[PDB]
Amino acid sequence: ISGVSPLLYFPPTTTSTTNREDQINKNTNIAIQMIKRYKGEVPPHYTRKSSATIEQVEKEIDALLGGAEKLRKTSTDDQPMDKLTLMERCLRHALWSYHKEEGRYDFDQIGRWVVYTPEDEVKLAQLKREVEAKEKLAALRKRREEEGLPGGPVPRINWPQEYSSFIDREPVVAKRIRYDTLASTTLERDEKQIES
Amino acid sequence: STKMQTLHKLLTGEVSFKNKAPVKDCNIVHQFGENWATELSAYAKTLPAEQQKIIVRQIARVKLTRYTVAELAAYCGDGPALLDETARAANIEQGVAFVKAKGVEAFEKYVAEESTNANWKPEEAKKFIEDVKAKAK
Amino acid sequence: EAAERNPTGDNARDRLLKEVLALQARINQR
Amino acid sequence: SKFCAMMDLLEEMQHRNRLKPNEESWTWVMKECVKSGQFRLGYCIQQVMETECKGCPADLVKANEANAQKAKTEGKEHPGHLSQQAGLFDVKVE
Amino acid sequence: RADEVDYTNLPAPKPQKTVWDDNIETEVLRKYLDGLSQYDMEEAKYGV
Amino acid sequence: QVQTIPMIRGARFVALFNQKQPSYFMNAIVSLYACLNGYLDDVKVQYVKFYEYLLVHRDLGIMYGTAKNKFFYMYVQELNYLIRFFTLNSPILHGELEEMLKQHTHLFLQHYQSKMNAIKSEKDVKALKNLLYSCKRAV
Amino acid sequence: SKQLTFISAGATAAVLQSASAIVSKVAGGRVQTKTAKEAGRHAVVVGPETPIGVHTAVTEVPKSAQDPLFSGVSTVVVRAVLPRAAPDSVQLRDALDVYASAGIDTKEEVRSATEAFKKSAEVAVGKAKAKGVKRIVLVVKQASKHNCINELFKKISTETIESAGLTTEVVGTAAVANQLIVNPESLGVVLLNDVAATEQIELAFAGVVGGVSRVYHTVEGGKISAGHSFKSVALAVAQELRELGLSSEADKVEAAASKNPRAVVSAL
Amino acid sequence: VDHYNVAQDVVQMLTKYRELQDIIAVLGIDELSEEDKLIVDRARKLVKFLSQPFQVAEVFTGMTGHYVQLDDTIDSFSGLLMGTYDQVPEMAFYMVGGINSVLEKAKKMAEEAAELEKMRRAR
Repeated sequence: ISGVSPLLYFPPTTTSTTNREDQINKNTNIAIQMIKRYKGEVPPHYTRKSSATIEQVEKEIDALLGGAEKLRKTSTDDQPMDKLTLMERCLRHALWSYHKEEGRYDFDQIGRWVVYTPEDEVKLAQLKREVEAKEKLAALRKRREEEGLPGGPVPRINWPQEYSSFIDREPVVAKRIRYDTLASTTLERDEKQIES
Repeated sequence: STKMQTLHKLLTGEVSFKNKAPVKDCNIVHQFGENWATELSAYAKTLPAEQQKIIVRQIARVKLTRYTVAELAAYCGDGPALLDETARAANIEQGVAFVKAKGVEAFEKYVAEESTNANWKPEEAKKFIEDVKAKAK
Repeated sequence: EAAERNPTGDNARDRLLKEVLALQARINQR
Repeated sequence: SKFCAMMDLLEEMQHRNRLKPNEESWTWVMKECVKSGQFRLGYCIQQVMETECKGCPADLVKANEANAQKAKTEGKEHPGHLSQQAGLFDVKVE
Repeated sequence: RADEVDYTNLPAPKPQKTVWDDNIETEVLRKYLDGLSQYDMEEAKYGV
Repeated sequence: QVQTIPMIRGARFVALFNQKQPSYFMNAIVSLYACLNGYLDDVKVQYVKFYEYLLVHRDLGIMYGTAKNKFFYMYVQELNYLIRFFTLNSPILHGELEEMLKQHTHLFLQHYQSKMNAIKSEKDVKALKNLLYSCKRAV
Repeated sequence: SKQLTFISAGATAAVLQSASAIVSKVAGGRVQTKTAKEAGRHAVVVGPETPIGVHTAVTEVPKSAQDPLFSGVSTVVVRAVLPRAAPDSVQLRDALDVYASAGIDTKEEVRSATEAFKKSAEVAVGKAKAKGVKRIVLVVKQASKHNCINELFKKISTETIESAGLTTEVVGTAAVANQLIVNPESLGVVLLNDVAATEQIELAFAGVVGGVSRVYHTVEGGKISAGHSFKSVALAVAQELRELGLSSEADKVEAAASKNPRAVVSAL
Repeated sequence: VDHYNVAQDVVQMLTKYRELQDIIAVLGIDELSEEDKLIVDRARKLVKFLSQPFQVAEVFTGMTGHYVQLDDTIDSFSGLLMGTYDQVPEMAFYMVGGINSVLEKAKKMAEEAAELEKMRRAR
């Protein structure tokens, strides 16, 4: 670093009194403020002109389609469809769109009763990666807490090389502070409030 | 002769580096040698009083530039003359906290690594590590 | 439909190109 | 790479010196794949030993599967730069 | 006695792009980590 | 213009021979095998280089979540010495080789070539032209 | 009877206790010393952190407290401070740059930032006119992250200054910081955009000069003193007492600060 | 990379222009397809646009010379290839320097012709 430094560097854990219920909470309220400023505002209330649970609707659909199973006849994809097939497709499409919006990400049936366009397949793939990635990340971030490993991510760096590689200490010196500060925090939110 | 003339102009600000890089203490160590201060002071004696005063003032300012901006803001609040002692005390306090946090043997290895990266003398590192240990108890 | 809902040196060339062609249309008119 | 070095040696023994590798020769290759963690290579060697040799050692096969699962749990099953999706005017062609 | 050296010439610092370990946490944070790398390189070229 | 099977494959081979930097053995032989077996018949001649670049560097099977192979992926550079020992037409590597080639060809025709055939905007045409230049110079 | 409002922003308890002891011993009890978090007048803020309710962050080189190293220097460093929200809430400096990336509307935030920059620019040009300089130096961090806040800062600061008839020279953070510490006589008036790096530079300059008190101009209209060290806080208190109409007490505190920086309370 | 791409495109267009010259001189200009006609027009503009007035010839030829920077050259030719300047008259590129000169000469031509119309309309 072409010079003897005026002072040494130490791990900047001076402000070590950082709580885990506090750090997550601070991230939580940052998100809610953004979610609201991005989505907009809660839309005006809408009143169900009917009253039935999605489970009741699904059961009614199953009963309706069960009586016509004998009459229902399969056919080639390119051939014209039947009344029963059209009714089933419409009902299942609506039901599974509602389920996917709610959160019941059952991709096996969504890929069947909702995929009719390449755009649908693309957005499903994005949704299938996001869902299954968030799940995996949770196990990594939970286990990390069973060894006490620091939540925050850590770059693959060899500071003895970085110190030697650069010319003036200040730029690289500052780099240590940022990453160390990043590694000493938990980048997670309260998903209960977010979902709410 | 050219080296001293170039150094005087650079410190005076008349001539900047090729890339307009900041004129820091480290920068001079990288161009005009580690002994840019002693040779410049000897050379300055062959110049009128006004130039001698400017050289002394510029050298002192450059030495203050040897610290980072954050360190200057944190430690140089009560004047530059007291900066070195305040910085040393702050540096020592961090060592005490580390020792109380993760033992001594690891701290000894850490001090060795930091001194290696800090280009500190083996004597200075030993003096520093002894002082922090004494401060602990 | 959603797309419709949502919405310096080079400027001189565009200015000149537009203005240059502006007179070319005007001459044709009258 | 140890695996590349060993495979080349076998090629010299087989295709140039006309000596058939024995079971012990393939066991070392399988051991390196397990030790290195290259589970995808281990799969191919496992089939190789079964096809040519009298099967594959059970311990190495189980160890290779263990490495694969840990990568699957850790999300390292494939290099991740590949998973990032890109289209026509997105690829950087580097 | 020819030219010796240009004392007013400094070898510009060599920026090195930080590389993050390829884990699921990186994929989820790919954009955020990339932004940090770009900021680090910018802070290296300019100095601070 | 009568274009028989030999003519099509011959034209693709000539396009593939265009190189700037030396190619790793695995990348070169795999591309040749794919062209020889007719996987590039549907690919236009001008798009062969872009097809090769995706096959070597990128991986559409991993990208569009349709991967079934266990070991034969082009990102495993250690397969070069297994391809050199058993020959691509081996019971050990032949089965997986066909699967990935079929998936790669199907995805490329479905996603990339289809879009490239629907470019009319002058700006897009320049964008596609410069993409091809960069692919021709890089595998 | 009278009141002095002490604000704490990231200051160690030792500095606050020292400030309280100094005022109590010097004032003698005539003026009470109350503690709060926001004020518009008769206020001293202790600590590097910026308080809530300040839009301008001017600082100068007082003649009396000039360090021998920096004798004769005369440069005014004004930092523009955007409105400060609660610590949990996203700051306007952060929001103005991230919401644009996120696509969120940024109309109200731009308006608030524009008002703050205009006030800061007006203060800067007023100082430049008073000192007689013809050109001011804008300081903007050149990081790619701050590619929006700085752009608005330059767009507005140059507009106001040019309307006033003075010239503007834009520069980064590292070059100006090195120049200000090494050769500060070549800069007359330097404005700083609102960043966490400019704040450090302002603190570094205020400390290297020998320890000074920064002046904060608030929304309500007025000047409040700011310090971060024993000497800087003592000077800030001395200036505040002078504003209340106490000359002899202010001089004694200033003399004590000059002599014994770290132990002014016992020195006087 | 941009410089290389533009240069290759110009060379390719010029080569195609020569081929189209043979056809139009054989089958007729009207026999060219829509794309071929556009290529011919662009190529002719390129040929006219490659001529430059040298400052050394100011005394003899009178017209002031031009020094075209490389950055301007790449942009000027790149824009023409795409088709941005498909409405500018062909002669505006003859013995001019840079894209800006093409535009100013177009003003001087459009405004010059404006007087001619007012004359020919009148009288």
